[PDB]
Amino acid sequence: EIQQAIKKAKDDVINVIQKAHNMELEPTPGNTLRQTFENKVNRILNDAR
Amino acid sequence: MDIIVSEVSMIRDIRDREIRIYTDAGRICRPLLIVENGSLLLKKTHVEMLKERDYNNYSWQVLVASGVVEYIDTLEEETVMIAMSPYDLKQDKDYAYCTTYTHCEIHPAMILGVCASIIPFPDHNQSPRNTYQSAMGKQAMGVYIT
Amino acid sequence: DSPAIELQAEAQHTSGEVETPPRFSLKFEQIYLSKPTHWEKDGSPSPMMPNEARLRNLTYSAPLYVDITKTKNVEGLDPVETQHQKTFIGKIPIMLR
Amino acid sequence: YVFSMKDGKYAFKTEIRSCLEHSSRPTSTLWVNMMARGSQNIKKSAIGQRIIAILPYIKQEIPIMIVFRALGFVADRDILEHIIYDFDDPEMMEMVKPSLDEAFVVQEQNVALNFIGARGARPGVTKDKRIKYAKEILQKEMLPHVGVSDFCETKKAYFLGYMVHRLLLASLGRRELDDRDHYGNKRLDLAGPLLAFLFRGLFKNLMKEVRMYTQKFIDRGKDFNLELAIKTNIITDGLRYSL
Amino acid sequence: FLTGGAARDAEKAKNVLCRLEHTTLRKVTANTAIYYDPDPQRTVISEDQEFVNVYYEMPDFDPTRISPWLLRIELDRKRMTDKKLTMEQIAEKINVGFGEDLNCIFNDDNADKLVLRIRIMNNEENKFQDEDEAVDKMEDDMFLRCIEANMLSDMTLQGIEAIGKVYMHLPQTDSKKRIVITETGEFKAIGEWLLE
Amino acid sequence: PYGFRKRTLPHFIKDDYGPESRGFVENSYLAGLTPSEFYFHAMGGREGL
Amino acid sequence: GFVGIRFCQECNNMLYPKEDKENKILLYACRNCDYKQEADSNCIYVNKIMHEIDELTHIVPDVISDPTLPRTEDHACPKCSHREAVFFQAQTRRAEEEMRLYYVCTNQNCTHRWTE
Ligand SMILES: [Zn+2]
Ligand SMILES: [Zn+2]
Repeated sequence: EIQQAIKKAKDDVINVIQKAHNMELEPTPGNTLRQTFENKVNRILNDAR
Repeated sequence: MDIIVSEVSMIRDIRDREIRIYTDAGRICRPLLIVENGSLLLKKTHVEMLKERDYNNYSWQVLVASGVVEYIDTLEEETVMIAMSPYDLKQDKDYAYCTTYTHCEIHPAMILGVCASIIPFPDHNQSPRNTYQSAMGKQAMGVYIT
Repeated sequence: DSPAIELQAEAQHTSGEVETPPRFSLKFEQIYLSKPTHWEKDGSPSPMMPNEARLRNLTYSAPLYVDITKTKNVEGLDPVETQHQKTFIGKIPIMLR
Repeated sequence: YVFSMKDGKYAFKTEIRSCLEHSSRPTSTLWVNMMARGSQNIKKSAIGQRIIAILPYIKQEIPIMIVFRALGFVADRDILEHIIYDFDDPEMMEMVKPSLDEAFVVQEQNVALNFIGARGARPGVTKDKRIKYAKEILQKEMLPHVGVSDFCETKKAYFLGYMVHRLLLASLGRRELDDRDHYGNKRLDLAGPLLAFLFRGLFKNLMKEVRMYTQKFIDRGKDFNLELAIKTNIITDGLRYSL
Repeated sequence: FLTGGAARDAEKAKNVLCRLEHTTLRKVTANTAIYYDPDPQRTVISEDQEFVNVYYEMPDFDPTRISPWLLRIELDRKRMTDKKLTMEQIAEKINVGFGEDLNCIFNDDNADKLVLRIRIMNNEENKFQDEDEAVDKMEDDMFLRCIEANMLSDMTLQGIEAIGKVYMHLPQTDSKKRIVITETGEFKAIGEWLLE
Repeated sequence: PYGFRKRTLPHFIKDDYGPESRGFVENSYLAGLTPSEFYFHAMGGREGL
Repeated sequence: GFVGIRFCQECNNMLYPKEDKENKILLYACRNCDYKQEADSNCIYVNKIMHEIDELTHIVPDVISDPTLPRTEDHACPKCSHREAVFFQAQTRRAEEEMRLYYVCTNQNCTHRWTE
């Protein structure tokens, strides 16, 4: 279950990278697209951990 | 090993159209294997030759002069592709992380030093505790010299 | 790469000064390094040991010898060359192995 | 090396510590900087960023174009061929404008040498010793690694144009800025070069002592002994003390 | 913190943000250029020609006294919408930051691009002034460039020069919320909009 | 950080933002680390000291 | 449009703008010399704050011979229909806020560079 959750989180962050590369990531107010993407990736990894 | 020695570092800055040649002292290099076409240049014939340097003469300088091991410095690491193992080389192209490999690590465990390589299974421990063991590894007791 | 020593005599404090003083040139061209050899109080050389240097609190060093070319030139005369070979200049320490 | 300053009058700096290989006259630091945009002047608002150069043994700031004209290039097109490799680049052509807009008074090589020599240490008189001192700075202090002999101004001008080209490339982000803790830009001094440097110092001291001995034994008209001239304790004592 | 409708409506809070955040020309425009215009009613830009003759049909100054040098500023529409500015505020800010020395001609609201033509009128009464020696005698295009740098890097359209980046947010804890007392006697925390 | 040219290590690819090159560790200390994520753990553990 | 400067045909200096009133034409003249010419365009200084970079011409086409760059085999070339291409991000200070991929055709005879 832990390995499947880690693989699912890796697939989710790969999909996040793919949608960021495809110009589909809308930046949140108060920060840039770099900070929004980094915050999304860090939140995904911390939630998975 | 004809004109240029293996000590000389050289960089091809492709994105900036530059060639940099460094022959000066102070540079630090790692000897690494040479990979072309997804295959190592080290073969089992070289293994049999390295099983008879224990017998007579097939020293490490012969292996460097054979063209399979090159001294790659830290400046040339920005332009080369190095792998963990030949298992990374044998991956199929449908899920391959990379298809153009130029170098391969002989063993990753040599990135450690002298007092940090004495830890049994250092990858299962903590890095500050590994630094502590390297600090008190010099404070151990034993036969220092014969 | 060291510059050669060029000389010119200046006897300006005495009468009868020669308008063309003699001149000297010194050049160093060759370096010889011998084995680490210790000279005792009587001057007898002996090959030192690193254990001997550790026990006697000596320095594990080897002497260095230089070849000196000395050219003596007079304005209006042929200069003459003199070779001072194997001139001892000092002991450089030797790292072990 | 190209670095960025968060504070001060310099938006970006380029530093090179050039030295002649395996020789004396140790390493000289050459800087080429750009002025910060935040200058409270009405005239300097349209000028904007401006390229200046900091020379060895000179405490003043000299624009790079007077330095380029001091190397024997009075035309702007030749200097821009030296610096700007491709003439089709718009914004770099705009960026090289304000230093040229500052440097109109200097348009001749000897005037440039006088401009260099008037701002250096111990300034001379009647402009000829200042020209000679400027040639001494440009030949023996500016980039000894590319050449210290005569007729080396072409390669020095090429290297200066390449380094200004690198600074103006890093002004736009087309090339990444250099990193101080990047270990590829670092070297390790082992026992070899360090003992070589001690050998340089002790050899210079030995030659000074030998010169003193033969100078105090040459003024009396007599000769000298070469074995008595060399004090053998100097190099051994210095190496023993430093080790 | 905000009071009234600003604390509960995001639009009035964003209008407060536009009154607080430092908005120079750097945060609103697209690009600048300097042109030479020998004929103001027959200018080189054809897209200006649809409206500049509208501006010079009933001019406020003699067109034969203006300088041929023109300053063409093209603005960004998205930043213009984000800062909630109108064009007449920008023209008034130009006219109070430079006085009567500059004439400003602005584009229409529904144009494809926001085009600005800034000119200087040749003050012939000030051209005969004495006491002018070694004071960097100044050319008209160079003067246009220096006042262009002045209006690009120094002046403020709106906000405070000592205030940098401004963020709008809602508090999620009971520390920056407004704690009030209800009619029942309980403490109610209202999460009003606020500025950082 | 990208110590190399758009790479944390030469064993990865340029412009890679995946969790292997980012610094995320998908394995436990009981299972053992890959050398890249062990180096990233060294990066993390140096900062505490 | 954008304009540059011109060099003197006699002493290779700048040719600064100048306005004379007897013909209502700009003259691009020499300031250390006596050379002058007419104006082909009308701009003297264009400054762009948010400038649109054409970085596809900025990237060197030799980066197809780079083992450290990623490769893809799904996005075909728009010019020569090559399946293999090299995708990477730009290096300028404007392009890191977009996460935009830039594709270079790996064919040595085509070397098409584009953006998807
Ligand atoms: Zn001319
Ligand atoms: Zn193609």
